[PDB]
Amino acid sequence: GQNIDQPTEMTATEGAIVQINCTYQTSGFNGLFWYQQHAGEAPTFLSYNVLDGLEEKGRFSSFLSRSKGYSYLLLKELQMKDSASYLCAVKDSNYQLIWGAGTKLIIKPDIQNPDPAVYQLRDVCLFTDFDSQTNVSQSKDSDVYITDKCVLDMRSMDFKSNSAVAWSNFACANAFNNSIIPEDTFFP
Amino acid sequence: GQNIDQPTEMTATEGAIVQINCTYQTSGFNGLFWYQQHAGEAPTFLSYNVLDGLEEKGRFSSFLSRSKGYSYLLLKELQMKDSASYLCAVKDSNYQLIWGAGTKLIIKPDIQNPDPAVYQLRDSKSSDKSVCLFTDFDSQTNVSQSKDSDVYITDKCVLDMRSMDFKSNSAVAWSNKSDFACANAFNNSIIPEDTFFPSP
Amino acid sequence: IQRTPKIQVYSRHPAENGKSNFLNCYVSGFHPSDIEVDLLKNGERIEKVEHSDLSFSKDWSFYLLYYTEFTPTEKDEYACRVNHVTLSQPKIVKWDRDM
Amino acid sequence: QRTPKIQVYSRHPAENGKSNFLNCYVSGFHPSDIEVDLLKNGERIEKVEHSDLSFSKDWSFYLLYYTEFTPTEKDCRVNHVTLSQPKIVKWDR
Amino acid sequence: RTHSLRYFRLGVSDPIHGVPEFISVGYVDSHPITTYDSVTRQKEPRAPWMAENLAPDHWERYTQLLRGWQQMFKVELKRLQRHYNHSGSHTYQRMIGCELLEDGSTTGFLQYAYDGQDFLIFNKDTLSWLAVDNVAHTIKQAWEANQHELLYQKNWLEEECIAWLKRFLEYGKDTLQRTEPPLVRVNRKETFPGVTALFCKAHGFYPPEIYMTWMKNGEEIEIDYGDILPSGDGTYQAWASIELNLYSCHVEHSGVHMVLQVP
Amino acid sequence: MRTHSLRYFRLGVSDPIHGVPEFISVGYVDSHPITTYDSVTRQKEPRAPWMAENLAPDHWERYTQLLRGWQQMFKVELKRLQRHYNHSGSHTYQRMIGCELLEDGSTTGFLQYAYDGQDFLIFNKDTLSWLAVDNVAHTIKQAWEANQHELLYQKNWLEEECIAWLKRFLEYGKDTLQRTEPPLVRVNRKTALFCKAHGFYPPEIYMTWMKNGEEIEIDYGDILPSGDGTYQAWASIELDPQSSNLYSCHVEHSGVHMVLQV
Amino acid sequence: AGVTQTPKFQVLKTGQSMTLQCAQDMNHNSMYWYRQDPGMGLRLIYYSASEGTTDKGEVPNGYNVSRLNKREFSLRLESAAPSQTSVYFCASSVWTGEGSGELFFGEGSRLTVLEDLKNVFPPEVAVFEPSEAEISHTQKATLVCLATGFYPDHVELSWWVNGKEVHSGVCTDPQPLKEQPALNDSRYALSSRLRVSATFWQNPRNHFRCQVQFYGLSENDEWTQDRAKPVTQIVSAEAWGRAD
Amino acid sequence: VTQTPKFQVLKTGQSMTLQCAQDMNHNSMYWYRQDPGMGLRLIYYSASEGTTDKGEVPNGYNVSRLNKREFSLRLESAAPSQTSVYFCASSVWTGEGSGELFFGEGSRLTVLEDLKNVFPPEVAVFEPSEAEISHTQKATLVCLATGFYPDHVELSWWVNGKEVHSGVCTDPQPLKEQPALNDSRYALSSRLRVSATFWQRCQVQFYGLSENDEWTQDRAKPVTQIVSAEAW
Repeated sequence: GQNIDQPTEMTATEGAIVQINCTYQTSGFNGLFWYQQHAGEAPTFLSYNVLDGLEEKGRFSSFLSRSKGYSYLLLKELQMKDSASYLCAVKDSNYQLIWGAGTKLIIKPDIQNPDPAVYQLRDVCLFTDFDSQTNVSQSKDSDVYITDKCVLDMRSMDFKSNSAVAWSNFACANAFNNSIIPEDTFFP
Repeated sequence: GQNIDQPTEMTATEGAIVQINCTYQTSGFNGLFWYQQHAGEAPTFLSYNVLDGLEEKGRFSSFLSRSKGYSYLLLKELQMKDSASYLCAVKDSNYQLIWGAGTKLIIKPDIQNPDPAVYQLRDSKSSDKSVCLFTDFDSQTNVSQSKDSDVYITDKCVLDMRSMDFKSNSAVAWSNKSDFACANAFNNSIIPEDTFFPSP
Repeated sequence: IQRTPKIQVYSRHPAENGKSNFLNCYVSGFHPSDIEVDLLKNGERIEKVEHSDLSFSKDWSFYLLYYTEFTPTEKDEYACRVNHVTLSQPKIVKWDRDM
Repeated sequence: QRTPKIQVYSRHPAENGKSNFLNCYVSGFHPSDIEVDLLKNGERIEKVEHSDLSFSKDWSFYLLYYTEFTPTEKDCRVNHVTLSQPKIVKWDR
Repeated sequence: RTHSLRYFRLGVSDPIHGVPEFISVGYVDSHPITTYDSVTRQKEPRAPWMAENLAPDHWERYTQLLRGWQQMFKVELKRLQRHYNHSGSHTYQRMIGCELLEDGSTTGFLQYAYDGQDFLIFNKDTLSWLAVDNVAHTIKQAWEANQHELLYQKNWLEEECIAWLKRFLEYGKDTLQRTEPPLVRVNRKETFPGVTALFCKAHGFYPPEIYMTWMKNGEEIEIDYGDILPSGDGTYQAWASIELNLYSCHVEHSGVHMVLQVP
Repeated sequence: MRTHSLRYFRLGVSDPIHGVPEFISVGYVDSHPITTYDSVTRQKEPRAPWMAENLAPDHWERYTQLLRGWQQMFKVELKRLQRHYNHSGSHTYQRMIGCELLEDGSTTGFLQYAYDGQDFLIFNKDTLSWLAVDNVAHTIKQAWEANQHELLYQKNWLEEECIAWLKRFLEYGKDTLQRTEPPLVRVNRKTALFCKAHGFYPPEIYMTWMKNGEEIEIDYGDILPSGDGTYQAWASIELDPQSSNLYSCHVEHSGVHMVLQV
Repeated sequence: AGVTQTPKFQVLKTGQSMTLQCAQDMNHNSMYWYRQDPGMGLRLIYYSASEGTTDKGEVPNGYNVSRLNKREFSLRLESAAPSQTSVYFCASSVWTGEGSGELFFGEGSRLTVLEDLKNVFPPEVAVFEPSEAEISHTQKATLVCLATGFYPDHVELSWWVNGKEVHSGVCTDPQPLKEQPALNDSRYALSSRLRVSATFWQNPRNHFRCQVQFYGLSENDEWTQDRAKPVTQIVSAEAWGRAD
Repeated sequence: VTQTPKFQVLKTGQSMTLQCAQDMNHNSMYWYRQDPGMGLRLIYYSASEGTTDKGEVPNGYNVSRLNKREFSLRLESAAPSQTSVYFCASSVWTGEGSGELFFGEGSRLTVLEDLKNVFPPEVAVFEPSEAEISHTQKATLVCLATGFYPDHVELSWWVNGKEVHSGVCTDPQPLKEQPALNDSRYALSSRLRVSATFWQRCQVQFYGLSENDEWTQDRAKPVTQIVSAEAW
């Protein structure tokens, strides 16, 4: 009966612009809400549209078209902080909410001087400092554990880096083999 | 450099006769047209003059003298509907149309029984404005703009109760000011001595 | 401001003595909303009367329709009795007999 | 429909060995379609000019066909619908 | 033709033992469609075709909303009293609704009254509230400070209400789109010595909206007007009368014109 | 000042061979072409230099648009004529308008049409009517005459606008058109006498032969173009052996009389 | 029938494009595009003397045209300037050159070209019932209708009496009242009057409606302001007959 | 809005009551559950004080609206299908198009068939590679928290006493140390970057069994606790 379709995941680049779409086939309409929900936190109110228009609070803007039946949420000058889920939901004729399944937005940092390398740490192998287009594969070995990547913003030096972590109970050369890495990767 | 000229606006009385001048300096001459253009509507063809003399067409007549560059348009027995704009246009030696800026004809109606009055109308449940009407006056009176920046006054209008064969004038004044009252809405205007001001 | 009920009493169809019909009483235009209406046959209340629920008007007043099935005669005095806070004593209004 | 009149003459009165222009004036025909060539001893001249079509008051058309030459003791063919075969008119000095 | 849908709310502070504190009632055309009040605390149909076509989840949802809405009205009227410094029993009233004309046009409206007189009149087209006095102005500032709630109503009156109405129009079309032509009749009698009164009486008809008048000879002419009344079976009845040149009662109903000439 | 004339011509053909235009429109002052336009070029272009010199491109731009319209209005009229003649094949239709500035200051005006190079409609600006030669033309006459303004209009163009275009063009080509080049006239024997003029302009000249002081019975040649902007002509007469006669050639050209005695 | 041009009204942002249709069903050959401004006569923008050609008029800069066939001659603004605020008429004639041929005009188009659309407002409309003093004195009843606060002047005010549009007894003001006559972006007020007989307005079942149609934005136009977007909309106000 | 507890381990069949309250003077209160890859789903709601009604997925639950302030949810006989993250929310009214929702922090419920697999994490800090502080002049600290069950952990980082946020990165979703087992424990890593100058204290809050829960087995009662590894 009532469907809410918004993309599952979206990825943009820090400083760029992304557009999350919410298309709604309800029965009756009394407004469309946009919520943000950080990682493991609560959803918080962002915006509301019921008439055709586009409202803008800050770097976030909410657009609604009653005729064709969609809304989008516009995010300008993307920052790492904007990584979140963006929940879109609509009130029907009886004022119930029909919720979207949400869209998880990923902000890929802009890496000035990529410096791919794999280090080894004593009381764990650390793949770090690669470009945002390399992709880690989940470890093939049953007792070798490899995480996905992680962006840290050293606010002080305005330096961002990615990082993956591998470990087992095997040396760091063999660690990220199932992952396809750059050929300028430093192995101490 | 060609130039056609005619009065901006004219004003006569219903029933009387009005004559609308048009004087042109053109490079050659292939004919002189008249166009009637009702406010907010499209122009329409009135008459064609290319040789000297005068030419009648029902109530209207248009005359030309090439020797003097002059054509006038004659409307007899003025009805209220002859209130329009009248434009003169001349075809030049290259058969191009040169248009006057227009003459605006304004017909003061013939009001047989003047009964000037100022009536307060019935307030709306959806407005803050009060609305004073100044009606049933002879066409001789002038309605003026409001001196007060928050009273608004529209120029005089002639309506026709066709079933009752009855014409009348009307100027409307409105405002959301508290003080505003009909007994003061038209102090800007020279109104008749004998205008009706009903008791509130 | 208080609006006193307006009471209208009339028949469904053109009234004819000896001919069954219905007798409506149209209370309307009153404010506030607590009101007590009965219909009367020769001065005496009638046990069987249908009525409508309290109804609303764009003007903010209320109106009701009480009716009962009857057969008029020359002899019998039908009436509508109404009470409201605007009235010092209840008002009986008599049917005009389709005059 | 009017058959053309064809006239072959020279621009100036010609002296042998003195340069001149050979004119063929075709005129007073109707309709407007017509072929003209000048003829030196049987063969048609190549560098042979002509004026643009032209209009009489009587609705008929005319054309001048010319060529620069020098006549010698030793040394016009028009065709139309109105003529069976091309009529030839020769220059008589 | 012209159809309508409205919802009324009435809230009485300090009611006597038999007047409930809250009433909510909705109408299509003349016919009441919904009921809830502060005593049964349930939203119920009042037309068979409302009940025939709407599932119980409808009445279960709108019961919950109406319970909540009553608590709003109770607090709202408490605060009104305090702006006026008013003890006693006073009333708060709300009407929202829309119209869809034969003419294809639509209106919508939303108003509140307190003690039976106009208090706040919405203008969906300007999106502001006309306030009758210094107290109504205070609520006019609160309401006008929520930019989003004014768009919300504007849309509900212009889009939601109209769609509800057409839903309800199809549901009971066998009652509200029908037409009952009137039986019209002219009655003449001499009342006060010399005074003849002609009564043109119409009855038996539906929809209620009828057009009756009197003309002399073919042109228009003082006319006492009787109110359009419900006969009881849900047809209506009315009349126009004059006294006393030829005379003729003209009646127009559902597009049909009828003329009764007095001999 | 002598008799100058401005004419505008127009031709149409119904089924032209793939080269030939279906519409040509040439203007003249006197013998001099001044303008041309046709269905192929679709541009109206000066045909005389003192026209191009004196008239800015705004003029040619304007009249090109116009003739693109007149071209098609002519295909309309000709298609109508051939339909009612029930004529198959290819047929022609022609228009010619213009005035004349006479020596004495008085003026003229003319306007007409032909079908297959024969008169169809001849405008008469003084009765303000049209002369039909047959009933196809009569149909057209009844239409154009109903439009009284379009007859009035043509009169005023012929009597005022045309004369003023003529006066302007005669200024522009002052040198070509207001120049006199006297003829050179010679007699010789062929047995016939031959008077022969050449080298003169304007083309308008008068040649005859007198037999003892009376205009004889003369064969006349035509006034022909030489190619260099001048003209030539001749008139022959046959000789009577059985009696003596004094013979003389008289040549009048641009206000100057000539006599050649034999 | 005649000459049909569209749209009738249009508000445009600085820098916007626009195409104006014009068709003619009389089998003319000439077609024209005129623009009309206070104080000056009709100036020609472009013309098309026959089916297969166009050419510039007095003032073609800002515009371009196209004669798609014998019946349609459409005018295109490409980048829109506030000086192109005008009323645009399309005309036609059987032929050009014909010195007695007359022009046949279409209904016209008012275009208003604004820097931004943040002053575009639809009207507030308010009916005002007759003064009883009027009714006792003249036995006539005059209703006044007021459309206020709109911008630009793209409006059509009519009176509807019992679901049918009437014109008798109606008077609407020729030109609008600028509410603030000095400010150049100022919004407009218009007034109108229906006058019926006193015995007409005293029938209780006689319904009146003053309605103003307002041409403004559409689905295409970017709206970014907080308030309601002023789309093309119809704004009414009603009154009912009153016997007492 | 305030809601308790943030996390709860539940044995199948136990009952549980989740609590919520707001001092916003709000009239409506709602109870949602958030499940992977699908909308928020309503369980029960309270349009205003004095009424309650079911929502979308009511079964297994009920609600009481104790007053205008508090509104509590109750699981009768906890099922594995009720493992979820629960949300309480309030709006000013209901039936007003514009009024949005105000949400509580969340409640992570884990229903298990037997508690015999609950384990706190093991934490350890890993000291930066010397090839890092030299190649890049930057020291990555890694923190690893392994083999804990269920996924009820909250890692955080602490430098010279104050909790830090810059230079920290923690994995979004923990990883399954035994992905073939339906009851695998989890691992979770974090990084901390700093200058070689500043280079020359991790922490995991874990939520598990209460003191009130019965513990019978050999190893220590795996209660809610904090595990720290420090580095110098």
